[PDB]
Amino acid sequence: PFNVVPIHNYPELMKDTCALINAEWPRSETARMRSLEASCDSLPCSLVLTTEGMCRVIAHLKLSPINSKKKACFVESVVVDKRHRGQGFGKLIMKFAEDYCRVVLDLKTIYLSTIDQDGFYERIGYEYCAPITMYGPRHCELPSLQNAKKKYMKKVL
Ligand SMILES: CC(=O)SCCNC(=O)CCNC(=O)[C@H](O)C(C)(C)COP(=O)(O)OP(=O)(O)OC[C@H]1O[C@@H](n2cnc3c(N)ncnc32)[C@H](O)[C@@H]1OP(=O)(O)O
Repeated sequence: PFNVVPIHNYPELMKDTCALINAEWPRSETARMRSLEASCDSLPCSLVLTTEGMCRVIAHLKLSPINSKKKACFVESVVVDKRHRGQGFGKLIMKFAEDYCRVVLDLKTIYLSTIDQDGFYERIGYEYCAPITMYGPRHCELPSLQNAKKKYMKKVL
């Protein structure tokens, strides 16, 4: 009754997926579209949880490459539709992503950073780890986007 699919195989879901993400972290629709359009059959890849008929996008996560780690990825923008939270759908899509990374992508580790929901990831098997940057040296983070509450976690697949 539910499916998890890469967004690039079902672009008709992109508009609903943008609204899902933007309802949580407000950005332009175009900015979210650029991210969804980057999804491909390696990395990065956006996965969406939907109903059987694909008439509602229940959840979304994005898997991003890590410049210094060819056998790992970073998961970000994990969001479940506000109508359907607390019902196991976040757990569902995260477990699917882990199988997907291990089996389809042959990856060994998933990393993430969070500010307030490390208790969610701890419950589903993630562990705190040392800091790690998604980008390589050819990237400068805007200082206004740094936050002291950022905690890092990983799960060995
Ligand atoms: C890397 C990043 O993207 S961090 C930002 C994470 N995303 C967000 O904050 C966006 C808004 N929030 C959401 O979309 C959702 O609430 C999520 C993704 C945080 C969790 O999805 P949900 O569907 O609501 O959680 P889910 O039903 O699957 O519950 C998983 C378990 O973790 C627990 N749990 C859920 N959220 C939290 C939390 N914030 N803190 C501690 N424990 C939690 C639940 O009790 C549940 O326990 P159980 O396995 O024993 O039944």
